[PDB]
Amino acid sequence: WDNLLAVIPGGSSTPLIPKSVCETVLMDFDALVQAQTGLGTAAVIVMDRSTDIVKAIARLIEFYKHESCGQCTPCREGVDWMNKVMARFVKGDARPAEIDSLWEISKQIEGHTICALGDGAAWPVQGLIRHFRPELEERMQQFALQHQ
Amino acid sequence: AGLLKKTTGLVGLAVCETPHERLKILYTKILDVLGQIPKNAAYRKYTEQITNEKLGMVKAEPDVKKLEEQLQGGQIEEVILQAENELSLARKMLRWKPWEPLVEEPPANQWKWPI
Amino acid sequence: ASATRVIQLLRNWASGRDLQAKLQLRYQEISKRTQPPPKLPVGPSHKLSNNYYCTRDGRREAMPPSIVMSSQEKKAVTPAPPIKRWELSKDQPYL
Ligand code: SF4
Repeated sequence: WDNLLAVIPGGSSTPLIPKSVCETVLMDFDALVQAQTGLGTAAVIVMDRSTDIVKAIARLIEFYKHESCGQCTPCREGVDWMNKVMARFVKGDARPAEIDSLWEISKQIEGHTICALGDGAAWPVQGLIRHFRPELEERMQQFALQHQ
Repeated sequence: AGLLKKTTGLVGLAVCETPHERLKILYTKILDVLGQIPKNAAYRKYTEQITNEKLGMVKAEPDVKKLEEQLQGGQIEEVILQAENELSLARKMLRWKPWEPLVEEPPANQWKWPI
Repeated sequence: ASATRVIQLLRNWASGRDLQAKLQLRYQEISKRTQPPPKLPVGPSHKLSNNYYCTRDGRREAMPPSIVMSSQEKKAVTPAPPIKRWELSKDQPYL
């Protein structure tokens, strides 16, 4: 339990949950919903401190870009835009206000899409924003510091 | 009151040496000419609301220097001039008689810009 | 500037004032014509955080003239409070 940094609760679309909130919650639909996530398909994925949460959903959000059918513009355009800006987030090539900017477009493609993949993409990044916010700030701080 | 003002600061306008009672016998006159007008007239109720009311302090307070800020109407030598136009105006709508309904309703939707 | 103190004296006495203090022409006091490149600021709403145009809709927020009376006890008012007699300029009242 010490090692695990966060856990994908029930599916890739479901926002990942860290140890801070998942210390007691029951894996049920109702408790997951109030945990700002969903049980979905009960696809629990454990991940420790050694792995970086940004690189974790980096491959996840890259897979989402590799899937979107492109029918409705929010999923066709936003998800790829999400991939590019988040690729910078892996190294940290963004200012602190970009997380709010990333949050904004995450709300923009949430619900506005024809299907639920578009919001299915919003939830994982949205959960990452709300939980590992200081991690993003310090990762970006290291980005500017090492590339001064 | 006090020493008579040499000039009122407006050319053409002259300093009247007896301003308080000049306001008095002017202000009675609009009240007099207002008598002809009907009671239901909107003019009359507004007239008497500011005529004898503002006839109040000028009747009571005799110092025109304090009377400047009693009416917030500027210098007294043009207030009596302004009272003159009100007496003049009262004669004007003794003929206009505007409390009838509209002479003509606005033809179709001429207003309501833009077109 | 060039001008010797002799006729400088002639200008000063005839004009009743010293003109060498300030002259109608220009000299080295003028900023040179190769000023460094500027870094003009950005807009107040240039942030990439919440900046939706749905907030600032200056053209859109305008409303038609408000209907108050149409052809189709009371008190007397004024369109504004009567003006206030401003006082003299404390710096210099009478020219
Ligand atoms: S959200 Fe659904 S419909 Fe819209 S582009 Fe993505 S896959 Fe296509």
